Amino acid sequence: DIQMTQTTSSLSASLGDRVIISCRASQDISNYLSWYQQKPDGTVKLLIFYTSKLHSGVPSRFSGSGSGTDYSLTISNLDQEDIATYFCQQGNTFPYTFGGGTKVEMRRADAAPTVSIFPPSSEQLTSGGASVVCFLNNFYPKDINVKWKIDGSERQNGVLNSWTDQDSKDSTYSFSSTLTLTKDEYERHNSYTCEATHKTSTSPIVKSFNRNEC
Amino acid sequence: QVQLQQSGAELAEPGASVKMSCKASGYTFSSFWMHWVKQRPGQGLEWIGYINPNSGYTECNEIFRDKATMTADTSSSTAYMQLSGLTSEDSAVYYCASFLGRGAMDYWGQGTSVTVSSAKTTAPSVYPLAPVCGSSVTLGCLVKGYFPEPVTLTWNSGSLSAGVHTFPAVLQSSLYTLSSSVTVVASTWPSQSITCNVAHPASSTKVDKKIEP
Amino acid sequence: FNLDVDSPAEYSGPEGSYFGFAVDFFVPSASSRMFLLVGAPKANTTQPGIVEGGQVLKCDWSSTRRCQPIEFDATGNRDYAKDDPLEFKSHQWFGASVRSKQDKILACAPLYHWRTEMKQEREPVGTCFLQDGTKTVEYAPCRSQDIDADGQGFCQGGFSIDFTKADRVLLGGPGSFYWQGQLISDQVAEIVSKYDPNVYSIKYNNQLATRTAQAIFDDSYLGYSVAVGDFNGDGIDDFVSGVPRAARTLGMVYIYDGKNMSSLYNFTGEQMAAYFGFSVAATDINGDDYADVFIGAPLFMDRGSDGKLQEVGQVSVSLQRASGDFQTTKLNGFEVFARFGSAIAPLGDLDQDGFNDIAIAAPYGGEDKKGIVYIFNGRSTGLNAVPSQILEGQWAARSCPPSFGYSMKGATDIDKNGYPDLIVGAFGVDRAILYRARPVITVNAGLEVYPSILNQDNKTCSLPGTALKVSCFNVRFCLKADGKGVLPRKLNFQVELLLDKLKQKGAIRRALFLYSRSPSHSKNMTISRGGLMQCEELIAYLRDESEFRDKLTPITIFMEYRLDYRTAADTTGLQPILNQFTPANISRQAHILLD
Amino acid sequence: GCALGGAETCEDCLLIGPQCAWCAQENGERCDTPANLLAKGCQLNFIENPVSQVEILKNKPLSVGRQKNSSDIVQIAPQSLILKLRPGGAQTLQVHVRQTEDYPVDLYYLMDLSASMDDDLNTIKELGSRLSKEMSKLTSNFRLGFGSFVEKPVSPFVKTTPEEIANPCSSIPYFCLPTFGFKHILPLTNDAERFNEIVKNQKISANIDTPEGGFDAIMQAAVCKEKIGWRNDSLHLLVFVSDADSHFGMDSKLAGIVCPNDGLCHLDSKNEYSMSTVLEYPTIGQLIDKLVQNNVLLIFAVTQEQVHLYENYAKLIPGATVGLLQKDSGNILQLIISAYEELRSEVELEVLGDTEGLNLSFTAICNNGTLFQHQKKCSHMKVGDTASFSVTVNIPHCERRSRHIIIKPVGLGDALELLVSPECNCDCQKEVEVNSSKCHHGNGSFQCGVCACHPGHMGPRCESGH
Ligand SMILES: *[C@@H]1O[C@H](CO)[C@@H](O[C@@H]2O[C@H](CO)[C@@H](O[C@@H]3O[C@H](CO[C@H]4O[C@H](CO[C@H]5O[C@H](CO)[C@@H](O)[C@H](O)[C@@H]5O)[C@@H](O)[C@H](O[C@H]5O[C@H](CO)[C@@H](O)[C@H](O)[C@@H]5O)[C@@H]4O)[C@@H](O)[C@H](O)[C@@H]3O)[C@H](O)[C@H]2NC(C)=O)[C@H](O)[C@H]1NC(C)=O
Ligand SMILES: *[C@@H]1O[C@H](CO)[C@@H](O[C@@H]2O[C@H](CO)[C@@H](O[C@@H]3O[C@H](CO[C@H]4O[C@H](CO)[C@@H](O)[C@H](O)[C@@H]4O)[C@@H](O)[C@H](O[C@H]4O[C@H](CO)[C@@H](O)[C@H](O)[C@@H]4O)[C@@H]3O)[C@H](O)[C@H]2NC(C)=O)[C@H](O)[C@H]1NC(C)=O
Ligand SMILES: *[C@@H]1O[C@H](CO)[C@@H](O[C@@H]2O[C@H](CO)[C@@H](O[C@@H]3O[C@H](CO)[C@@H](O)[C@H](O)[C@@H]3O)[C@H](O)[C@H]2NC(C)=O)[C@H](O)[C@H]1NC(C)=O
Ligand SMILES: O=C(O)[C@H](c1ccccc1C1CC1)N1CC[C@@H](OCCCCc2ccc3c(n2)NCCC3)C1
Ligand SMILES: *[C@@H]1O[C@H](CO)[C@@H](O)[C@H](O)[C@H]1NC(C)=O
Ligand SMILES: [Ca+2]
Ligand SMILES: [Ca+2]
Ligand SMILES: [Ca+2]
Ligand SMILES: [Ca+2]
Ligand SMILES: [Ca+2]
Ligand SMILES: [Ca+2]
Ligand SMILES: [Mg+2]
Repeated sequence: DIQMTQTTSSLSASLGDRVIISCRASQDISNYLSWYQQKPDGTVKLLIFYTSKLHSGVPSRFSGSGSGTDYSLTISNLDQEDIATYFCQQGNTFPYTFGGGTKVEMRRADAAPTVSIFPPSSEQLTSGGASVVCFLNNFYPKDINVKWKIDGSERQNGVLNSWTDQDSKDSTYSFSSTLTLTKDEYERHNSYTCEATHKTSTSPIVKSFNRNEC
Repeated sequence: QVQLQQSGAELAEPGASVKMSCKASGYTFSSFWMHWVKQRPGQGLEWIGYINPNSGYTECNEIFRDKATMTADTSSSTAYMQLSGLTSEDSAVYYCASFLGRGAMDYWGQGTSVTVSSAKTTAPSVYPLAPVCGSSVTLGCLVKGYFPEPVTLTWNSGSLSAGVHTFPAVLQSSLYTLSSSVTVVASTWPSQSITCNVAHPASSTKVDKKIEP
Repeated sequence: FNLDVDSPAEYSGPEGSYFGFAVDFFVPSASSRMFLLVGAPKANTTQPGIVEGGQVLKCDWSSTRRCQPIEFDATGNRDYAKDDPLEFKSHQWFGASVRSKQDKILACAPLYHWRTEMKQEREPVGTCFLQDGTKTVEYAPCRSQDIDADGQGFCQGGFSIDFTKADRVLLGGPGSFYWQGQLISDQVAEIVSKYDPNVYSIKYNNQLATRTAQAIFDDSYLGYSVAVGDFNGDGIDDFVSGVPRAARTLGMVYIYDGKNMSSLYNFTGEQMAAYFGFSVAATDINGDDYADVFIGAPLFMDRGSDGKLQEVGQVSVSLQRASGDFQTTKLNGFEVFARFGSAIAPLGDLDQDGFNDIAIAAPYGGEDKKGIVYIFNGRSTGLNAVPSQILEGQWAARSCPPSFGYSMKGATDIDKNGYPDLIVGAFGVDRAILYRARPVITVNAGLEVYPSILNQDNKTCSLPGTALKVSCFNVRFCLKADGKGVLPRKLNFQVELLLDKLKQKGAIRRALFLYSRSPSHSKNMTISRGGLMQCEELIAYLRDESEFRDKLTPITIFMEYRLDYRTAADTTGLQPILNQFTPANISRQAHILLD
Repeated sequence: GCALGGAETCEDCLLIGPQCAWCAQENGERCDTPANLLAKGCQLNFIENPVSQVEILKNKPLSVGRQKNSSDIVQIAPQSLILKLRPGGAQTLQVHVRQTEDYPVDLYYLMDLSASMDDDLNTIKELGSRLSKEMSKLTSNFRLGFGSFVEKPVSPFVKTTPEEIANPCSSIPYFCLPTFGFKHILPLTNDAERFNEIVKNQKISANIDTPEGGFDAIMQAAVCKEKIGWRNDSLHLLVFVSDADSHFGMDSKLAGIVCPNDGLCHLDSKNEYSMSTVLEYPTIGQLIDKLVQNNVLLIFAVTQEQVHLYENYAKLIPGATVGLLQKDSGNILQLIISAYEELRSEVELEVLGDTEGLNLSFTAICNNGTLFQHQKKCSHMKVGDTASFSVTVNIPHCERRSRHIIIKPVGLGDALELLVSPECNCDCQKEVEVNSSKCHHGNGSFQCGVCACHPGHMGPRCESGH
């Protein structure tokens, strides 16, 4: 099978910028390469077929070029609604194969996350089990790491994380981390700390609470 | 005005089978091939194969030879795909796409999610999240241990939308968990009441959780 | 009867090109000049690498009868890859069918082959080109992804075509679905707006198409011929199509709803392999605003006076009725193996009498297979079963039969003289002929003989010179005429009267004219259109009883009136003609009184 | 009765009825039934009204028993007549037919060779010798030939790709020869082993669409007398072997072939039909014309799915019959013998030639005397039995030319030649006596007891000048 590879999985760009997305095939695919846009909500559109042919209904900003093994889509004058993921697809031979995709995100000034920690609710504790939730909201860029410290030690065991899509109004991301314990384990330790390391500050942003204290 | 409408989300136990539809409109369904694409959560696009709706002939990627069978009802302009011998690796969104020609697929359906688990329908536990005993304050809501997706969450019945971050659900011991934060001015809570409205339709669940301390 | 056959307009194309295989009129939407469209499907073109690609020629009228090709497509074959043609345009028969509606011209190549993108094939899906004005687009509705004989690979889309009054196309593809055949209908708006040359199979919204059916319907040839007309009274033209191999070679004609392609009506032939459905036409022939169906079965065999089967051809006439039924009548050919009914052309109202008319061709009749076209006039009861005119081809060929009449098109008043005119193609001699309809003069004639009863004994008149006492009576003949369309104000009539016309060779004629003393009296006359009843009286008498002993048979007074056609010409050179359906002779009779 | 308007001339009197008469001199109604003319006094010598008559020119008796000499065979009696027919009236010819005990037989095996007929080839490897062995019990002069057909080798009926043209079965895969219209492979011969040899060496072909081009081959086999080798004075059995329906007439229009079949022989140097890609398929009317003209008896040996269709075709084709053929031709021998045996137990009359415009009535007299039927055929007769027919002929009007007509049995060469020469004149019309004294000192000619006036004179004796 033909392997398609988009070397860059993600890139950033500001409105009006020219974005060039690259795609490479293991073998010569005789100019039978198409480009698709997928939006955050799963919508898929065809943009370009046969390397450089504009599909009906799609704007002239999109254009495609290439031959042999190397091909590239080009967005001129990036529009807000162009923030999406772009896949290439050879149609020269079966089975049809796609590239891994290239996400396009808006550029933004760096931003520090607002961090909030929450103790387990009284409701949850009645069932046994205790969840400590930490919200890190409205930060840029997207890369971020969270360390759950209990009593000076990282639990790094019963944690679940969830990320948001880039926000439409402002180009920040958000992050939810939840540490779940048994009510027995929860009630054996006292401090519960949520540590976030971000590019904007060399010193990790720390939020915590003591179960006993109030 | 080409449109492909696919059937709703499918839930099936391991080893079972599912069958999804893709109804075409805006073109002559018989004269064009229908393709099928698989996409796993957070992953890329995988090509299953195509069917010639007028002749029933099909070609598949070697992967999905035994797994998928494509059919087509020309009287209702509908293409079907059946997944059989379901595993967790079959859980994904499955797209139908009409064939443009020139090795390209010109119109795509919205996708049909398929989830394969042994879980049974379970109501969520809605837990309030208040800060520990300061110009702005952030409250939260933890929706833990429900099945299946989806759930709908709103703050004050949707009166608060800006400054709300609802997070995509995650799998937690074969059940789903979800959380949501809302941010308001510190001078407006607890002075005014903020409530988390959670609805799980698959269980007729409608919880309203206020946050007090 | 009023078509001018003495000096028609004759058009020729390149030898062997089948110039005249298809003909139509072109009436651009600017009230501009009018032209003839003539298909020459075997003509060589300048398309690189293409042999006998065919062409459609636009022919001027009254400007030295010149034709020039219409440039639908200057290009040769597109490549799928080096030395791997995507399509094959040679011998594609472009111009086998040509239809025009206002600015638009539609012409098809039913033998265009296409390779497909998956495999190296040569599938005769057929293609058409639609020229709306400045813009020209390809239209190959059978060049789909439904490959091979079981699909639309051998559809030969464009084998027959037509336009609806609401600017839909009707396309016949006799090869689809193992030769079940297929009808396809697309809005012209879709055909031009959805056109993308980068896409070989175009998705037209609102396309209407018949569907694949059970294998028992294979090899039926749906779409061999098509016509359009409303048959459920909803104002939307419906689709009529000949299916000549259907019903195990009896032949059938299907009518589908022009709104959803639902099946409305069916006709079925009566005889094995008569090729029932080779041609179809729809036109209101009896003036009730309900379209009537015409179906040609050119190979239909008749039983002769000796009981031997004889292939003469047969056309059926189905008068539509408000009740949804049809009132069918059959019309038989005249010459053996002439294939009466190969072509059926609505003429409009050829003679402008109130009822539309129709031409039916027998392309292999005549002397030395020259070909013959029969004109049938309509009337409130249906079609007049006796043809009022017979057009005869004038050329012979040394390879294939001339086939004069194989294609025809009427219902267009090209010379603006008030009457529709007729194009006749003769592809076997690379010829096409336009016949202009002459105008029709209707004449009202009255003949009065007074006294009706004649008494020999009663003598009140004196003979010429110095003679006396003859029994006399008065004969008064009157003439009035009018016409429609460009016509001369004054008409020169020649009238003749004959007394006692009953008595033939060698028999005494009892009545004689007073002055002439002969039983005949000629008279030139002159009357103007819409004028009054210009009359003239003269006096006749009887012979002496001694000269004839037949006093029993009545004495008929016969009147004839004809026209000299040269004197009534026009700037076009088009002499008018007398209405053939009103008799140009009238007779009264007097009686001898008996005692 | 016969007296009516006009009828003032002998010739004009004859036209109004066959039973009318004329008068002369004794004495304007001289035209009437002869009884009426006798009643009002017209002498017998005057009338001379013509009556239809038959002259026998050749009436050799029907041969009886096996004839060691071909020239002594006589299967239709009489062999030549002249018929002088008065218009309006009819004459009834008595025709007699007896089949000879040993009549030569020609059989042309015309076989569909498309891809579903390969099994059929395998089971007929020894049909030639099997068939000729059986036919030897029935005739001492059996000859058989072989021909094959598939389809016009043009688009859209065949694939036009290089691979498919070279081997239209390369897709299966299977070895097939390029598609071909009609191959005439072996003229009729006595040598049955030779027929076996070519059958064994035949290879199938293929094409796309179900209906095949046999009608092209049928037409060619019927008209190519010399190359096929039909001999005079023998049965001509054309055995059409196929498992499919047939293209006809303007089906070829799909392939751009729009010039009608011409009914002529077109076998090239390879003995292949050369106009296959040039001329339309035949029409039924065209096939009837040439099958009758060449005295060919067509036998549709076709499969169950096609039998009803070909029976309907056979209804229109004189002498044609249908046999139900197995999927492998396993029973083709029995089909042939049955058709031949049926043909040898029948006698059907035919009337060829200048016949348009005549009225013809047929009464068949089978079993010598007992049976009278209003048909032109006698069935269930033993070879040697005689079938007689009353052929009534009427000419509705007068005519100048005579008519050359042939009355013969279907399939057999013995023919009754018939000349029909209508009589519309009266013997008295050739003694004009111009400028006669009778018609007022030469103002008219005295023809048949009446005055025919000169121009410028009117009256019964031309006594008034105009
Ligand atoms: C494919 O398209 C077809 C046409 O659109 C469609 O046929 C239509 O079907 C619907 C529902 O099945 C019918 O609506 C129903 O009508 C009946 C009674 O209808 C009667 O009255 C109407 C009104 O008459 C006015 O319009 C006509 C124009 O047609 C004028 O001439 C007339 O003077 C009036 O102004 C009339 O049209 C109907 O006439 C149809 O039927 C009669 C009887 O069969 C025929 O004699 C006639 O030729 C014509 O075909 C009829 O007299 C009512 O009881 C229902 O409640 C409903 O309103 C449409 O009338 C009908 N239209 C047609 C047949 O033209 C097919 O159903 C569709 N098929 C598919 C698969 O999509
Ligand atoms: C004018 O003449 C034409 C030609 O004969 C007629 O058109 C045919 O009409 C018949 C009757 O409607 C059609 O036959 C029908 O086909 C339907 C489609 O079958 C689908 O499903 C089968 C399942 O295998 C497939 O094989 C097939 O390809 C399709 O995918 C059937 O569903 C119908 O069955 C129904 O009716 C029969 C009647 O006996 C019942 O027994 C069944 O139980 C069921 O209720 C039916 O068989 C046929 O396809 C048409 N052919 C064409 C070429 O159009 C017109 O109807 C006729 N019109 C008028 C006004 O006379
Ligand atoms: C259009 O131009 C083509 C040439 O580009 C003409 O075809 C050529 O001329 C004749 C066809 O009439 C062919 O010659 C003939 O060949 C056959 C078979 O070899 C032979 O039997 C004849 O005796 C004669 O020699 C020639 O091969 C052909 N070449 C092709 C088709 O490539 C064609 O006639 C022109 N048509 C018109 C309408 O002008
Ligand atoms: O005689 C020949 O030479 C070939 C032949 C015979 C035997 C073996 C191989 C061949 C050829 C390929 C090598 N025959 C001629 C016609 C073809 O058979 C026509 C099947 C139609 C049934 C059908 C099937 C499916 C559909 C439909 N009809 N109609 C709606 C669409 C779907 C094969
Ligand atoms: C019989 O054959 C001879 C030559 O073999 C030929 O001249 C003659 O025409 C044939 N018979 C008839 C009736 O034509
Ligand atoms: Ca309608
Ligand atoms: Ca009407
Ligand atoms: Ca008229
Ligand atoms: Ca005119
Ligand atoms: Ca077989
Ligand atoms: Ca065939
Ligand atoms: Mg076959």
